[PDB]
Amino acid sequence: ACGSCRKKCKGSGKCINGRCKCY
Repeated sequence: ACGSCRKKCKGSGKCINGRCKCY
């Protein structure tokens, strides 16, 4: 469950707690 969190964070990202944070 992320919602294109990888594209939003184009590359290595994180999608948890309903929050998409990038690395």
